[PDB]
Amino acid sequence: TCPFYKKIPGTGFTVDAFQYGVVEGCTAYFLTHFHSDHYAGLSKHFTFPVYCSEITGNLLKNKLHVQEQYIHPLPLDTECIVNGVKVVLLDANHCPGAVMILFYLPNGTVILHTGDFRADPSMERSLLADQKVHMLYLDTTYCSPEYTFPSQQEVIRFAINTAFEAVTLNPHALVVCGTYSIGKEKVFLAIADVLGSKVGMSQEKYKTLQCLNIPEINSLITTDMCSSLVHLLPMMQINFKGLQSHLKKCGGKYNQILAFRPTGWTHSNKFTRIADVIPQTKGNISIYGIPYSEHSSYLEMKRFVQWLKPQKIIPTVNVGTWKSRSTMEKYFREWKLEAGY
Ligand code: NI
Repeated sequence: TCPFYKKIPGTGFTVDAFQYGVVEGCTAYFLTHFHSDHYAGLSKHFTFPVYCSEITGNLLKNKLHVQEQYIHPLPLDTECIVNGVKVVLLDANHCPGAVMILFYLPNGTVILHTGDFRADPSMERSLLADQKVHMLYLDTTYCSPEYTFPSQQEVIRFAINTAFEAVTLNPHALVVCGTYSIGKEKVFLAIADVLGSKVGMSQEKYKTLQCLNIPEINSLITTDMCSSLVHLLPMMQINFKGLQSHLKKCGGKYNQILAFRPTGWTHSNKFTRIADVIPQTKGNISIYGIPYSEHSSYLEMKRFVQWLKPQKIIPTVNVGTWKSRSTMEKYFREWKLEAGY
């Protein structure tokens, strides 16, 4: 049965609620982004209206074979009417095609559902600025002050400089980047660009990337591994055994691997600066864990909420334990008292 925090009151709407069968009284199902915990349940047999971004709708059609007649893509930053309710989709600064949803309820309440997001000051100048929000359904993934990480830009600087140094020192080194879902494409695209290479990957991953409207993509990715010195692999294969095996397969073209695992947060964040990150090494294989996050840090989340001044907050992440719920509720009260709303 669908949890309350996926239901939008005063409407026929649910958000990211595809794994509960037919939800009683749901007339339209919204999907914020194409990550499996959120799309779980969709397939070619789905026959209710799905509302989403253009990019999300490309993925639904091509990867999950959802029939076109039930996909309703909406433009961003545009007031649209769905089953008689005004809605707007806003960029969530998460993975490609990820949105936040503004609902303008018939009785005058305004509700923001962030989906998954990485809050940014740039959001303070979208259509959010123009009216009051009463209820906020918030991505609280990293809602605790221990969760600090660098900007995306510092993390990509570190990766580019690391890769460029290594390959310039040894032109027979291969760079490998791990992936398991869409998101974090900048990691592998920036490394390939500095090295003057295309990124090589499986046919299934190339298919996924071709749905994302990234400019000049035919110029940056390929399925011809032999012509590429930056290879993408499943995140599970980013370990010494899996990488030793891969290196075998390249037929003596390469004699060293430098690999990157983009994680979100890891406890080496509470001690070490990005400048100071070092790899795990075994033989001719090294592995860097880099803290490339597509969710808000604690400080970014705090700033956004203190800007928005919602009357009520509903967390959507970490809701399963009383200890987490109590922690989060204590931070929301602090933020409210400090800012004065
Ligand atoms: Ni996500």
